[PDB]
Amino acid sequence: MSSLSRELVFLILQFLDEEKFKETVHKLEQESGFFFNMKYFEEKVHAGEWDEVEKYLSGFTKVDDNRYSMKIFFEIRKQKYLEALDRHDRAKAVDILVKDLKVFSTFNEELYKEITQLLTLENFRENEQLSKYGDTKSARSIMLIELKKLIEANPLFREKLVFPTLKASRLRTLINQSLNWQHQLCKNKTLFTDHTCTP
Amino acid sequence: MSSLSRELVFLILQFLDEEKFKETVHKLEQESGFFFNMKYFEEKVHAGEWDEVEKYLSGFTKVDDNRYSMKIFFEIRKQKYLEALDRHDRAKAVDILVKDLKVFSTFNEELYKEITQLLTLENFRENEQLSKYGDTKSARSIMLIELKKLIEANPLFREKLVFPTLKASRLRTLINQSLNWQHQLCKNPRIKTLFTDHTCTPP
Amino acid sequence: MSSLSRELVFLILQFLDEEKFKETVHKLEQESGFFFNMKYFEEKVHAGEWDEVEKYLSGFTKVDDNRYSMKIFFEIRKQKYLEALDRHDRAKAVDILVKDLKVFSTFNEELYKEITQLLTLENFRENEQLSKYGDTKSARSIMLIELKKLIEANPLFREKLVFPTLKASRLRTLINQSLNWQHQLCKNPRPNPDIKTLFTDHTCT
Amino acid sequence: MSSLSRELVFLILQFLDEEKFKETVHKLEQESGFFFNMKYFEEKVHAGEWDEVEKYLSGFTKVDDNRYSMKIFFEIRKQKYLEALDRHDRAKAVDILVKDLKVFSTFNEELYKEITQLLTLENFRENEQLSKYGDTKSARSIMLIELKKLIEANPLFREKLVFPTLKASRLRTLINQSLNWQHQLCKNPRPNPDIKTLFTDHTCTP
Repeated sequence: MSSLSRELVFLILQFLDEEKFKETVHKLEQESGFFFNMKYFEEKVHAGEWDEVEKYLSGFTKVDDNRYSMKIFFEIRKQKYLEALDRHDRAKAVDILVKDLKVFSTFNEELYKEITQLLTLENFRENEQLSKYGDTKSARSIMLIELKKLIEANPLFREKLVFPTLKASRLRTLINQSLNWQHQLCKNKTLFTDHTCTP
Repeated sequence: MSSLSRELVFLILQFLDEEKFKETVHKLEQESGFFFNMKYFEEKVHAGEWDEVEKYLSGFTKVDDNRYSMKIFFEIRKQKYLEALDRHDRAKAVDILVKDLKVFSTFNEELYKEITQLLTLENFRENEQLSKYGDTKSARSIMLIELKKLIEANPLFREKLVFPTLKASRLRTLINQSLNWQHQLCKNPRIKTLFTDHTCTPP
Repeated sequence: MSSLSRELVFLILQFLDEEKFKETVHKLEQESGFFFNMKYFEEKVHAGEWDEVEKYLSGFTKVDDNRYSMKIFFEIRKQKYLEALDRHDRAKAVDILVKDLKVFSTFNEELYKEITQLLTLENFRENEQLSKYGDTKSARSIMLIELKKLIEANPLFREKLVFPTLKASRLRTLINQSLNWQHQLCKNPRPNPDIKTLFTDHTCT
Repeated sequence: MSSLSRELVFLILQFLDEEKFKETVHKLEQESGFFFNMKYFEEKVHAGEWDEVEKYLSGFTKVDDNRYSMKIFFEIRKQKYLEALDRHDRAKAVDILVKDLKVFSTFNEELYKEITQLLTLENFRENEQLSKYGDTKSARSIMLIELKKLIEANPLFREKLVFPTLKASRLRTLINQSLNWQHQLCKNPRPNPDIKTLFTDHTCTP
């Protein structure tokens, strides 16, 4: 995965963006892990698509890579848990608590217990530290701000947050150059095979 | 698109496959609609990932484009329904029957009533036409045999099932050719970027 | 022990009703099977307590005793099913459909398929025959009017729908009579006297 | 002296028992509150009929009457909760915890937190205090032994656990007496006559 190879991906990213292949752009972002699209991450957070959010994140970091990463996954999963409590889906809330939040219990036993106990409140805002929680829309925006600091501060996201300035259609431009080089033999088609000039 | 632009997408598909960016490959297949990957389709069907199956499918066709597509979406949704019955999740079975299969009742009302009536059997295999139904993996495979024919017969799919023959790393090959072009005129020479054209150091 | 035994149960019913042991009254009605309380039945139906409704009915009749009984159970279970559909509890609706309504498919196969099909409707009123249904309260009332006629027509309830006219506390009156006999039987009837227990006959000397 | 009534109720209990009207017997026990049937209570606990158990108990006591009662109800609802965890129905387990067990949190907040935390274990037997818990059948049996003790110590059940010893069919005998007091009052009866009803006194043909 050399620097030239990695730069080819950015060129592909640009090309995909120009053809309006949106999902492909973000899958490529995620699977290559070369560029974290902060703007895309925001949209998905506001939309509360938490599965997509974590899946995208996993292209860049794991929960225990460092404490910035672990604080990021925690805030996401905490918000997910609270939203379930707020719609009174207790069953889903319990599922989130065992499947997503337990990994954090080893690191703070008392915090996990306190999180667990919110299940038995009729409204979780009765808890002092959550008392100022607004509605769903309000909580996501607030948490999004905290997610950004964590990401921007995170060592693993350092040089992945700004897309290089490029001239439009750069990949296409490189392809024209390669086509001209096949005509270098100039005695006067396709991209799949080299052009063969008739002599 | 463009006729050459379209070939560039295939080169990108090949590049992505070699870098092992698998999900990207199939999203690109789906969003471009240029190549239907039958092998990928088979895995997702055996795996019963029905949302992914339909999502991938939607890059190539809509449910009511032609009767081959109709049959494809109907067989998938029927199997999904039977599986819900087989795991005794009747709420889920009814949900599927209303949300996924109801669109088909217009075209055959009696078929829809009969599928609905499977809800009240203690085992749907008591029904004659399902009497040879196996388990989940056998039903998926047998249904898969049927989906492949429908796809192969489907006008919207038949020129999309064969990937063009290529030497490995063709995009990379082209990129090196393009690097040879920028350095073509450079006497007095003396590792480069792809973002901007290279400038020859003068004497 | 036969006809008096049946009359003693009615006296217990009156005694229990006077002591306000209400659940006990209706358990006795149900288990003896001697008196069907239409009024209590109406309350349970209006309240939608279908498990109790069927439980109480089952003390008097079974689903296949005759066509009047079968039709009573069918209307009850039908209404019960529709209510599950109306609150969009689909699991419960299918469960009612499989456990309770399947017994009727034998006697009418096409009807059962049509009831099954209500599951795929966005609202059961899309079915022509159910289209004029009002709210749940209204549907229970309308159904109750028909059930009432079915019970009144059903031979198996003959003699079970009218409570005998009685003087209040008739069981108590009898016990005092039995106590007056326990003194007569006894020596020269010294008063008052205090009466000791009902468990054993009273002694004198 | 509603002292004889309380005895008439017992005669009816006996009469109902002899007629095999079983459900009627226990409703009378429950609604009168005069006799707590421990044998029946045991059967309902072993079968896990928890709604019937609480429904029956409630004829004799409420959850907050005294500390034995509150504890009886706590043991029942705890076991009910654990069984829900053991069948992996967590939606039900949380449901039991909020509706049934929360009333006890006031009195021991820390205990309630510990019980709540059982939700996040793979198995509640991982908890030190539950580690010797067997299956549903043994657990009910163990807890039943404790419930029997608690009921026996509870002042509200004090004079209610022993059925008076009676001659069989006592109510019938009394009715026959109420009947012998009938053909007597006139009197011209040679054969004991056909007795008409219990609903009205018999008529003496003078």
